[PDB]
Amino acid sequence: SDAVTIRTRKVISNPLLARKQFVVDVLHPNRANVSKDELREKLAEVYKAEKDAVSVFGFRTQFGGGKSVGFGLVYNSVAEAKKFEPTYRLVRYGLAEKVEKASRQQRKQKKNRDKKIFGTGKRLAKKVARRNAD
Amino acid sequence: PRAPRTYSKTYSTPKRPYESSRLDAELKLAGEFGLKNKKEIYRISFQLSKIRRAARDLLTRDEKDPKRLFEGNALIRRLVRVGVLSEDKKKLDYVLALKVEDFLERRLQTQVYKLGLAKSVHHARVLITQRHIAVGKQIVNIPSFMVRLDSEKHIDFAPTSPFGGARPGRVARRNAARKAEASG
Amino acid sequence: HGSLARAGKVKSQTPKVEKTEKPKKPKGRAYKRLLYTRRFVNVTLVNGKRRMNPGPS
Amino acid sequence: GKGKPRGLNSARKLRVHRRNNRWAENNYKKRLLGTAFKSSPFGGSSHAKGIVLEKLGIESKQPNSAIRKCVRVQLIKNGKKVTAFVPNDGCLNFVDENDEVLLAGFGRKGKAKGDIPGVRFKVVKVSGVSLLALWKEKKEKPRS
RNA sequence: GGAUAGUGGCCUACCAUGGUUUCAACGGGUAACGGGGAAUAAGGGUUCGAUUCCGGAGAGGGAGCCUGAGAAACGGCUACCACAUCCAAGGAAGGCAGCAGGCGCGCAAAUUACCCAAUCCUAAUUCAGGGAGGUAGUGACAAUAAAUAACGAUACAGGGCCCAUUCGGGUCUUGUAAUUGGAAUGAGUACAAUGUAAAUACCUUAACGAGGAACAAUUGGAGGGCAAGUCUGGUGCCAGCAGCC
Repeated sequence: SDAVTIRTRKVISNPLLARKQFVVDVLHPNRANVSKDELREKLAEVYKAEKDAVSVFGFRTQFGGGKSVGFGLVYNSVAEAKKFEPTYRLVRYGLAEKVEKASRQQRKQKKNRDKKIFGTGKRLAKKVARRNAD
Repeated sequence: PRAPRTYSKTYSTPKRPYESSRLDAELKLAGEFGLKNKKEIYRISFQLSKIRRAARDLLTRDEKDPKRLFEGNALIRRLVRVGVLSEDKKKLDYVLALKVEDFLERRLQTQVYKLGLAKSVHHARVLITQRHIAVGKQIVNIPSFMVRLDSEKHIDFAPTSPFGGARPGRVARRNAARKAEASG
Repeated sequence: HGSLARAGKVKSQTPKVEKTEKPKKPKGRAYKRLLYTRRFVNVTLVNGKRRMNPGPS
Repeated sequence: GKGKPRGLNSARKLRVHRRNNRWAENNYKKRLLGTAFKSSPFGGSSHAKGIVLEKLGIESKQPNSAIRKCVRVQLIKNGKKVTAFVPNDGCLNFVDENDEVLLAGFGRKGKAKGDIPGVRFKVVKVSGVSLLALWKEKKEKPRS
C-alpha cells in the first residue's frame, strides 16, 4: 500500500492457454515481504479484470531485502483459470478444497492387499465366517 | 542420476611452509589490507597465477593469430573493466606483471578506506561484515567484492541501514528512549 | 637394578599446576592485526636479530 | 651411442627394456606383486583393529633399559600377531587385559621409527576411545 | 546339408596336418568391467578411473524355457548346494548387488520419513502409477565467502614530523587498562514470509537479543630442516620425546 509499486516484465500473451505470463517485481522498503494474496488483490483492483484469474508465485527476496521478484499469471476467465491451474496452487490460494487421502505408504499397502485378494471378496468373507462357525 | 555440479578450488598453499621473507610479506600485506586469513592472499595469488598463465599461453601463439587477438582482447577488457590497466596504453607490461598488491588495493574493503568512508581499514571491514554497505540498490557484506569503477557514481549506504537513515538502530533506540525517560 | 616399576613415572609425579586466568586473546582479523602491530610497527628489540621472545639477560 | 637403442623402429626394445628395469624399484615391485595384499600385516590398509594379548620379554634399542610392556596384538581380519608401541607417557592405564586397540603405522611405510627395534605400529584408540583423549583426560575409557 | 532372422565349423558326411607363434602365440596372474575422465606441462607426465554420461555383464552360481516385437527376464517360471518363511508335523514355496532398515565383515560409509510439487516414463492414456526423481533427516567426503569484534582523561611499548623561550604544546594520529561510556551487528526463541498443500535451513520483523568469571578457537606447540624459551619447577640415559639427525 505505502509505495509498494508493483511492476511487471516480459508480459507475453498466449491464446493457447488463453492467459498472460510475466515476471513481477515488487519494491517494498520497510516490509517483511508482500504476500501473494495481497499481490492478487492489488492486481485485481488495478486491472478491474477478475479476482481469481491472477496467479503469483516464486517471489525470492533480494539479499538485504527491500525487493522481491516472482512469476505472475493472469487468465482470460475463471473457468479457464480453474481448468489450467495446478491443484496445489488452487488449494493454496483457497480456490479449491483440499482432498482427503491417506499417506502413500497406507495407499500402497492397501493396493498390495487388494491385489492379494482376487475379485470382489464377499465369497471369501462368507466362507471364512462359515469356517469359523463350523 | 543428476548431472554433477562442478566445484573448483580458489587458492593455493605455498610450496615451502616456513619462508621467513614470505611470511613477513604476507603478514604485512594482510595487516595493511585488513585480511582475516592467509587464505585471502592465497586466493588472490591463485587468480593472479591463473591470469599470468593465460597471458603466457596467449603470447605462445604467433603474432596476428585470431585466437591470440581475441583472447588477449577479452583478458585486457576484463582487466580494464576491473580498472587496473591504463585506459590509453596497450603495452601489456602491466598484463604480464599484475601484482597481489594491485589486486588487494583494487578490492572492495580497501576501496572504502581509499575513498574515505570509514577512515580505518578494520572499521571498514567491520562495516561491510555488519552489512552497512550498498554498491547500488543491493547490499553486499563481502569485503572481497572487487568493484569495477562503475558504481563509483552510485556508492552510498543502504536505506535499510542505520547511519544510512530512517531507523535508529538496535542499541540507538534503547539508549535514546532510556535517556528520554531519565530526563523526563 | 630392580627396575620392574615406574610405568608412567613423570606424568604421575609431576605437580598439578592450573592454567592462570588471563584475558582472552583476539581471534581472526583482530589477532592478525595484533601480530602485525607487535611485529612491524613496534621497535621493542631490533638490535641484533629482531628476536620474538626477549628473555631476561 | 650412449647404450640405449636409438633407431626409429626400436620402440619395442625400449619398452621391453623399461619393463624389465622397472622391477629394480622397491615400490613398483611391491605394487605389481601385491605384497600388501599377500604378506603385509595390515593387508594394505591404513589402520587395523586388534586384541592385545600378553607381555613378552623384549628390550628397547639404544639408549635405555626398559622391560615393562609393548603390546602384542592379534588382528581380527588376518589373525596375525604384531607388536605395537603405546605412543604416550603413562602406558599402564590402558593395557589392562584383552582390550581392543586400533593400530596405525609408524609413518615409515613399514619400518621401525626410532629406538624401538622391531615395532612398526602404534596405538591410537583403546576400546573405541582415543589414546590421547585418555592421555589428556578429556575422555574416559568405559569403566562400566 | 540342418539351424538361425540372417552370413559363418554354429553342427553333420568326405578330403589336409592345415591355422597361430620370439613382431611373444599358448599358459598363468590381475587386491582387471572398458571408455568419456581428477590431480601436471607450450614437451618429463605417474598413478587412479567401483562410482552421476556411453557401451558390457549379472540379479546366489550353473543350466532350460513359455509368453512376447523385444527376455535365456530371475520384483517370470522349471531343477541342487550353505541358508530357510511352519504347523495342529500332510504342506505351499526360493533368494533386497531397487529404496529404507538389520545382522556378519570390517579402518571404513545415513532415516525401516514425506511428495508426484520442480524433471522424464508407459498402452486403452489431459485425471493412474513411479523407493525413477525431488524433498525432509545424519553427515567436518570434498568445494565458496566468511562471527569471534570498531573509538575516549591517564600513562606505557614510543613508525614518518614542527615552533631556535634546551622532553612544553603537540598539528596528521600505530597498539595495550584490572579506574569507565549518547556507536554498529551475528547465532537462536517466532506468530508474519517463500521453489513446501498443513514446516523448522538462507537474508526480512513487535519483542527477547553483547561487555570481555559475556554467547568464551581449536589443532600442531618453538634444537636443525623450519625464526623465537639457556626466563621457572619435577625426574635424572628413568619417564618419555623425536618422520631424520
